[PDB]
Amino acid sequence: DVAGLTPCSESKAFAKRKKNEVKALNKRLKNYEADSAPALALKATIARTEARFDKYAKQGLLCGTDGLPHLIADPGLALRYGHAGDVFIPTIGFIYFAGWLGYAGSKYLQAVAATAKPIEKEIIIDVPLAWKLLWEGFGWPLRAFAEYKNGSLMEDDAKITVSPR
Amino acid sequence: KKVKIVVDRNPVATNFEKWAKPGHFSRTLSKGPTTTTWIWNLHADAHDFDTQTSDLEEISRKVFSAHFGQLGIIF
Amino acid sequence: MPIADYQVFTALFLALATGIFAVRLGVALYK
Amino acid sequence: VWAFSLMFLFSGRGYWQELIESIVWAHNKLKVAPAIQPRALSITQGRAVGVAHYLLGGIATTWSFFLARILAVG
Amino acid sequence: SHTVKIYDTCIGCTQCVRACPTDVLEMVPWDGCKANQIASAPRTEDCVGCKRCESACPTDFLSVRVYLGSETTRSMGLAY
Amino acid sequence: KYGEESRYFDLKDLENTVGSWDMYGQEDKSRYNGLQSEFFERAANGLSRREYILGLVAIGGAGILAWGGKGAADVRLPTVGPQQPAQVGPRGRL
Amino acid sequence: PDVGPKRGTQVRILRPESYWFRETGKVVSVDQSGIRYPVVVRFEKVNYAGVSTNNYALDEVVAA
Amino acid sequence: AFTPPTLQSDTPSPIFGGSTGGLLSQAQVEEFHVITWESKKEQIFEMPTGGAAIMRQGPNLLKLARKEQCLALLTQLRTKFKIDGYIYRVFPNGEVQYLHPKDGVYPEKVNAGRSGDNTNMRRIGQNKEPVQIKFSGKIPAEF
Amino acid sequence: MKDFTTYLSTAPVLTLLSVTVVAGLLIEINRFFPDALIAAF
Amino acid sequence: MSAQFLPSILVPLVGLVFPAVAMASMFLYIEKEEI
Ligand code: CLA
Ligand code: CLA
Ligand code: CLA
Ligand code: CLA
Ligand SMILES: CC1=C(/C=C/C(C)=C/C=C/C(C)=C/C=C/C=C(C)/C=C/C=C(C)/C=C/C2=C(C)C(=O)CCC2(C)C)C(C)(C)CCC1
Ligand SMILES: CC1=C(C/C=C(\C)CCC[C@H](C)CCC[C@H](C)CCCC(C)C)C(=O)c2ccccc2C1=O
Ligand code: SF4
Repeated sequence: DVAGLTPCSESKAFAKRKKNEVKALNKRLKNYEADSAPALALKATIARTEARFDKYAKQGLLCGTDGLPHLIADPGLALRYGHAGDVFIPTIGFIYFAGWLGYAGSKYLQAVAATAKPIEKEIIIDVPLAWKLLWEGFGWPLRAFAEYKNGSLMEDDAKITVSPR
Repeated sequence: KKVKIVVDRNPVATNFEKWAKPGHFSRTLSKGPTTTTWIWNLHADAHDFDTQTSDLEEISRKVFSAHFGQLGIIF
Repeated sequence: MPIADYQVFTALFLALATGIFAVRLGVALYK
Repeated sequence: VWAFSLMFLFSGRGYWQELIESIVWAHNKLKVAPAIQPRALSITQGRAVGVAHYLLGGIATTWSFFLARILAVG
Repeated sequence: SHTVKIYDTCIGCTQCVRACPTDVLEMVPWDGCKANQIASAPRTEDCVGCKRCESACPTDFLSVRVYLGSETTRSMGLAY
Repeated sequence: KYGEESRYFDLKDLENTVGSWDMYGQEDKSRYNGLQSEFFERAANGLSRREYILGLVAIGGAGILAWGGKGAADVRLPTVGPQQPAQVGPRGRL
Repeated sequence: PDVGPKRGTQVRILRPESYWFRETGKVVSVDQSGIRYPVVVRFEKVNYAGVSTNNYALDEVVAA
Repeated sequence: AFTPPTLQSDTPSPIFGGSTGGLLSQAQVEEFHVITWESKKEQIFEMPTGGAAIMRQGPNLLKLARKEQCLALLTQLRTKFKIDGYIYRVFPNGEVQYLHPKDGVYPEKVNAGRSGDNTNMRRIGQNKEPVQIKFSGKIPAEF
Repeated sequence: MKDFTTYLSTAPVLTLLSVTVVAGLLIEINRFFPDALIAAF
Repeated sequence: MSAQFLPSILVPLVGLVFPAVAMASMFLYIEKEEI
């Protein structure tokens, strides 16, 4: 109970929603024979729905007035109440992966900028170099922090074009 | 005069060397993409055979083979 | 108790007077 | 998509070019400037993109409406 | 009645004069550039404002600057 | 014009070369018969001045306002007729 | 004596109104006749008009 | 010195069938331009008003609504036919003003003896700020 | 096959193959790990 | 509502009479040549 929300393990409307979904899928079932391919497909869909609802009740999600999971996007409020996987852990995951992709692209730009024809290397991508830099970009946070402390990550303003005010 | 089949034996070689270089068909697309406008113009003038060659024969041959490719896509 | 005819007519005359004031201000602004 | 067309149909190239200049400054500050210079879409490019998105959005809206209505009732 | 001005960055390539469709610009002798010629605009009353001269100027930034101003029957390009 | 051959410009006859023509306007004194011309010029005598033809528009606008004063109701028109009960509304209103 | 930067050197543009303001350019030729903008500077980066060379004066160009 | 050529009014016109893009009401009460050129053979050219016309051997005379149409015809004669021409400004009162090849040679070639007006001796960025010319009826570039 | 591999290294071929492999990886992730609302470890 | 006749006169006045007179007056004034 972090903001007037109840856990979906004990909230009644979550179970009501699960029952309604399973009942609708059973209403879909009650038209085919037991061993037909549509019957197997609907049975798989039912199993997936029950597994999803049981997993959501297991993971400790919060449900509001009705049975819909709510996520917490405050560190501390999610850390001490055990919901860091709602926003905080995916925040760290996205920051890592986006930094990996962006650092790989950046290093490709600075690697092909000092070649004979940097114009050609951006439509005709050197695949081994791109693969190597994509691998090297997995250590993007340490490399980026090192280049920031070295001062080689940013460019001086006196070497950057601006408009004449 | 006299309707008959006339063709040219082996006009264009079959290889992948022009696949490596985009914008080969038009002279204005040469010397690389200095801007992204080059990238847009490359697709803009891909089928504009009048801007690629001045010969009606080459334009007609390109149109015929493009028709064959479209028929293959439809099939 | 709704207002009378004389009140409406007096209000309309005073609006005519302030319209004269308005056109005087407009002429002064144009000059 | 139809309302996305309204960006290209109503605006003009100079605004987007100047905004791209500011973004290019941001890229220059972090040494991530592409060698292929990013330019705003040309005026004919902008008109073509706008009309393509407009017709795509309108036709697909009508297609989804027609098919859903005629497959739900009939 | 469009203000057309020429500036000293002109290199005398005569492209602005060739681009003009109403004969506004012409080349006059000059000593500030290698080509020994600069552009001039003696007939700005015939200028429509098409800015074809600006599209032909290779100098960065351009030397033939057109300022759209008062509109007449010739600046508006009317045939009626 | 001096267009006896293919010469469609002439400074001494610049009237015809420019394109100023009558197209269909022709000069003729004879058109309307007798007495009726005097009748119509007497009907439209002093009204030809700009101020009096303005005053005709003034009395026309006076007629426009006279319709609203007494004339709209003479042709019934629903905006000045009576009313028949009323409606309450969504909730307890009026 | 020759005036301006030497031919083929690396120069920075100080004209704040130019496209390549405070950028990298190479001197192609410097005219000694008395041109108002004798320094010819070529850039790898083209402008909106598509040109990659421009003429500049003396005080709006520093080397290196 | 150079003298302008006189507009020989009795000059033959190119063969043409009659267009809708020709002269209008502006010619009678403001102005209409005219172009004169010398052709070495009978050949077909394109009218600025639409359609094809045949200019004849020798002198050819064509009047047009605007100066831009006259220069379009002159530049297509100069490119596709290598034929020079003269353009005149004709007022309805009768006065004729010589126009495009004003000093004999074309404006893209120097003549040494022209007026170099509208040529500022400063750069683009050396104009005055608009606040320093505030309430004047002039743009910063014409100071 | 140098020219063929250069064509395969061209920007559209590489971006289509890259979005294809990324989309396929994400699709198989959702196939084996469906309905992952949160990063519950 | 007191004086019911007054809208019946004023509405045509500000809908026909005053607008027609104002439009005619402004059309005359915009092409007065020598004011
Ligand atoms: C890997 C290349 C790369 C990198 C490192 C950056 C980095 C940056 N961009 Mg940029 N951008 C890129 C490509 C890149 N961009 C491309 C291709 C486009 C055209 C669609 C843009 C359009 C763009 C705009 C309009 C803006 C930025 C902005 C920014 C800054 C804000 C952070 C951000 O992520 O914004 C968001 C970035 C995007 C929305 C574009 C991401 C597109 C993909 C994911 C990147 C390209 C991947 C590349 C091909 C990988 C190559 C791998 C290599 C081994 C070959 C940041 C420094 C913003 C800014 O100026 O901040 C101040 C801003 O306004 N970018
Ligand atoms: C038999 C049919 C046919 C053929 C052979 C041509 C052939 C040609 N056309 Mg044309 N045209 C056609 C029909 C046809 N057209 C129709 C039906 C229209 C009305 C829309 C047009 C309107 C048109 C215009 C306005 C222009 C041409 C032009 C051209 C020439 C160059 C084409 C080019 O390379 O540009 C590039 C082609 C492309 C970049 C293909 C992409 C075009 C759009 C984006 C595809 C639409 C998206 C598609 C529906 C997928 C949507 C789903 C999406 C979410 C993935 C070329 C000779 C151009 C020209 O200059 O003529 C000389 C010119 O500008 N056409
Ligand atoms: C539905 C209509 C619509 C939409 C979606 C947008 C969207 C946008 N406008 Mg815009 N605008 C509109 C109407 C619209 N406008 C109209 C009518 C006008 C008046 C002319 C303007 C005028 C205007 C101005 C002046 C500016 C913007 C700006 C922006 C961008 C703001 C950044 C942002 O919010 O990121 C959100 C990104 C999106 C909403 C794009 C959708 C995400 C896509 C679909 C993901 C791609 C997936 C897939 C690959 C799609 C391709 C499919 C294909 C390959 C088959 C954004 C892309 C500003 C800007 O450029 O920001 C820097 C800017 O300055 N707009
Ligand atoms: C700006 C305020 C304002 C507005 C928007 C209206 C609007 C309206 N009035 Mg009303 N009126 C107003 C002020 C206003 N009045 C005042 C202060 C009085 C007290 C004298 C009246 C007395 C009045 C009467 C007696 C009647 C109306 C009526 C009406 C309706 C039809 C117009 C008409 O025929 O009457 C003409 C209106 C007048 C002769 C006086 C209005 C003078 C206002 C203040 C002019 C303001 C102009 C504004 C500041 C600038 C706009 C530019 C303009 C000068 C071109 C109409 C909805 C009629 C009605 O009830 O319809 C059913 C009706 O008979 N009004
Ligand atoms: C005597 C009388 C009669 C006549 C009565 C009349 C005739 C009454 C008329 C009433 C009217 C019709 C009043 C109209 C008033 C108009 C007003 C109050 C408008 C004010 C506008 C304002 C304040 C703003 C003006 C603005 C400014 C500031 C500018 O400078 C320019 C822009 C603009 C917006 C215009 C009759 C014979 C019947 C019966 C006998 C008695
Ligand atoms: C937004 C906008 C721009 C800016 C548009 C730009 C910079 C183009 C953006 C394209 C980006 C770089 C690629 C995005 C790729 C998408 C993921 C998918 C695009 C679809 C392709 C596959 C065709 C203009 O240049 C413009 C010009 C004239 C009138 C209106 C406008 C206008 O509205
Ligand atoms: S195009 Fe520019 S540089 Fe060339 S002559 Fe004209 S003004 Fe001078």
